[PDB]
Amino acid sequence: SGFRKMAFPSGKVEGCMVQVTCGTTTLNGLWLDDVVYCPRHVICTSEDMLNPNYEDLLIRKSNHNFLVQAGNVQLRVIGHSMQNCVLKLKVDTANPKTPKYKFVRIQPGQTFSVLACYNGSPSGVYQCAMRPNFTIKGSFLNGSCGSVGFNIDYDCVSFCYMHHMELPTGVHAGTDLEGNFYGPFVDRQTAQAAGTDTTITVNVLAWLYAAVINGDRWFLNRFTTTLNDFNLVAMKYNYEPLTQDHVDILGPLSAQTGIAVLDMCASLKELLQNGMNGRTILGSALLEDEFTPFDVVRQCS
Amino acid sequence: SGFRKMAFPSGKVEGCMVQVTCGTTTLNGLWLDDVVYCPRHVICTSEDMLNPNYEDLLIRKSNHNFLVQAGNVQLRVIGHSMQNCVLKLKVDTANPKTPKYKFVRIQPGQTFSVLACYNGSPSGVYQCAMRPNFTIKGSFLNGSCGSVGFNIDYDCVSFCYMHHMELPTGVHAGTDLEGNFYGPFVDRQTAQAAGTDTTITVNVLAWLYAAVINGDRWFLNRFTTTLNDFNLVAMKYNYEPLTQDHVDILGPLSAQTGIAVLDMCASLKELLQNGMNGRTILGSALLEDEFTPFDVVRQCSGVTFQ
Ligand SMILES: *[C@H](O)[C@H](C[C@@H]1CCNC1=O)NC(=O)[C@@H]1C[C@H](OC)CN1C(=O)[C@@H](NC(=O)OC(C)(C)C)C(C)C
Ligand SMILES: *[C@H](O)[C@H](C[C@@H]1CCNC1=O)NC(=O)[C@@H]1C[C@H](OC)CN1C(=O)[C@@H](NC(=O)OC(C)(C)C)C(C)C
Ligand SMILES: [Cl-]
Ligand SMILES: [Cl-]
Ligand code: NA
Ligand code: NA
Repeated sequence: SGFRKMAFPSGKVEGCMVQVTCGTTTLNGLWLDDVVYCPRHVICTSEDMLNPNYEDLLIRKSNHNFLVQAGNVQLRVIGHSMQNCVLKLKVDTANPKTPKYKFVRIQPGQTFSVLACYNGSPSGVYQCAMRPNFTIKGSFLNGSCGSVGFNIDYDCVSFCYMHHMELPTGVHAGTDLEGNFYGPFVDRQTAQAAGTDTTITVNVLAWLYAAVINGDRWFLNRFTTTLNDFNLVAMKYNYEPLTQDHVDILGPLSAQTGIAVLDMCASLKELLQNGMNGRTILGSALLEDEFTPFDVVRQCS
Repeated sequence: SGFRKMAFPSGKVEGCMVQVTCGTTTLNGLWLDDVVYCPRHVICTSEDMLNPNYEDLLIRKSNHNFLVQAGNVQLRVIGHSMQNCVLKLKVDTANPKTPKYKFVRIQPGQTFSVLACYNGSPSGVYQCAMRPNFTIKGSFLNGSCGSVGFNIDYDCVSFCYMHHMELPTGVHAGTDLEGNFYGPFVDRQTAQAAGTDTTITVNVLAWLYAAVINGDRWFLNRFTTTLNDFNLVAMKYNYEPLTQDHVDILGPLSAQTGIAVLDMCASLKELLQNGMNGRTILGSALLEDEFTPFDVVRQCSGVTFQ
């Protein structure tokens, strides 16, 4: 029993982290086989941060302009290419610690582990969710770019996020490992702002099911709701719509606990209306939305 | 910016986890040099669960009764001994992935990372605190015993916890790596319970500093207090006493933010006496007490591990 924000063990990713320097900029790279992936803004100069022409900047680089360090070892760059907002540096040695891996682009509401790194060395690991507004609420300082987000269901690392940018509200933006940003963001210093965020309803419901599995019932009630009436209420609290896909996905947790999905929706409606009246759920006095249904089944079963 | 509940990178510990099976019980062991450490209750059985005599149960055991697997490779046990509530299985092979490490016993209020493992395979990592009542609020299922807690300093892993037991309230009890339980707990099926717990005051203060560093300032006020006066409020709200050593440890955060510790204590006093008035601090509507001052300094400055 118990319920924690639980990350994946980070060792398989730690073995891939390197330091990349170009000019006066240092950040992290991800070393898989004979390629190092990193944010392309490592090649920006201070003159050129608003409207960098990355194709023009990159054609001017020699391989020796990229200093790649793996622990105490300098890796030799032998080629380079750009894929969207990621730079791929070909190096002369394959990483002997390369895990089984894949690249996945995730949808809002999905969670992943972040291995925050500086100068190619790991600082710590934590859980994040892709927010509905395509930001993540990370913990990132100068030099953290190139840190990655990942899941390790089974024995294969699925890389889903690479860190690029901090936005004015203190939240974070980045790309998949094919270099496509999540959300409308761009790797330029032009004015950008996150949209209004919303709460990930399906995840809140998953976490209420976790609470029941762990022995809580105080927030249950004798009411139910239609799906459309639930959504009409929930949107008044800046919750995301609940779709039939979400209802289907919650089926297994519904079966395990004996609480129909729309009955749990009625519990959530009442919690939004009333608050917790001095109580807590799984050690929180707020409705938690960064556990997915899959996360709850992973941790409770 | 940002502030998250952050665990240590777990790779140095993942390479030490093995599976240990004795009879019909499987749990995890920690393989360091040529010794595997695991809970001694691995030797109990369903006809012995209530009041085992461990002294006497181990002599009946031989080396080949312990099956130890490092991934898909069997490790041959060549000796066995007990130390307090931990079993030490000598194996014929030193772990080539043994990190620089030491065994430490932590104090209530200190935090650590747990590498939750099943069948010798690491499955998750999370951050915990040793509660004042000597339990931890972990997340553990059947088969998790032998999972360990640790901190890292520079390049050295300090192992501080091995998991043994779940108590009736769903919190957890275990030992240091010398097999001494934290708290007044024993490894057998007799009645036991977590005592009443308290809140780790110095950690709440550290987290309020983390909040100020990240721009959350609404709870600050013009007032200050004294150590004596605040400790009367702490006692009233089942908070741990604040000592002068706690005040000194927070010195760096006081200097960085301009909020002296007793100035922040006046904030905490008002929060305890008045609540949050509907507001949140670092995304929480509760006062968080599982970040130490060092945790805050480390995360806010980007310290890394070699
Ligand atoms: C890469 O290490 C770094 C990580 C940042 C630094 C502070 N926290 C982080 O997460 N990223 C950048 O420095 C990135 C490069 C951009 O210039 C090419 C500027 N970057 C920012 O993150 C800055 N944000 C920014 O300019 O935001 C807009 C576009 C909204 C103005 C940030 C340093 C203010
Ligand atoms: C080791 O893998 C396992 C971990 C437990 C399983 C459920 N969550 C965990 O944290 N520990 C035990 O199974 C342990 C062995 C004891 O018998 C020698 C019984 N154990 C318990 O954790 C049980 N607790 C218990 O008996 O509590 C008292 C002493 C208060 C009755 C638990 C499985 C009920
Ligand atoms: Cl005053
Ligand atoms: Cl909370
Ligand atoms: Na993609
Ligand atoms: Na004050």
